[PDB]
Amino acid sequence: DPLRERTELLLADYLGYSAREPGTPEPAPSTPEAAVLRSAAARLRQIHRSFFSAYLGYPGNRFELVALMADSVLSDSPGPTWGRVVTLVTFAGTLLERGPLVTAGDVARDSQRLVALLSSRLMGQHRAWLQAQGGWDGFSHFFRTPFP
Amino acid sequence: RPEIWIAQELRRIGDEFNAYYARR
Repeated sequence: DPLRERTELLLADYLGYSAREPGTPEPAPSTPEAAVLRSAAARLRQIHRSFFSAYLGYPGNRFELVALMADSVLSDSPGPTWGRVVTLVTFAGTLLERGPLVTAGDVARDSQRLVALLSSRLMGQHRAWLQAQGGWDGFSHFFRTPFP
Repeated sequence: RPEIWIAQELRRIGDEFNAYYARR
């Protein structure tokens, strides 16, 4: 599915960025939605710095953790929203980050596994919901909403 | 089962974040 492939590219872009070697140049966003997701994720982490900073050097099983929560976070009432989608994806990205302050092959496979997991959850039970929102263009429009 | 609690916070965080953009 083109919608599946577009979804997989978005998650690969963001999680790949999250997993990258510390101190290397930031890869340019591959699509508009990739740039929006990166910006939204950054704002979310700023707002909830203490919550996300706590998982930043997460030494445990990264895939297991996200796999245990992916369905409820997306599904549970009120239901799926773009806010939830960004939050779950941002959380997954946080688990993958490394760097000098944090430390104070494996990452590659984990990011691949998370791309596959999250794509499947989105294209699985919430596919209809995603299409009704206008797909990833809807996503981009949603978070570009002008502010006061 | 710690996943149940973290999922809870991720859910709250996401719903709040969504509300900032919902509509405006």
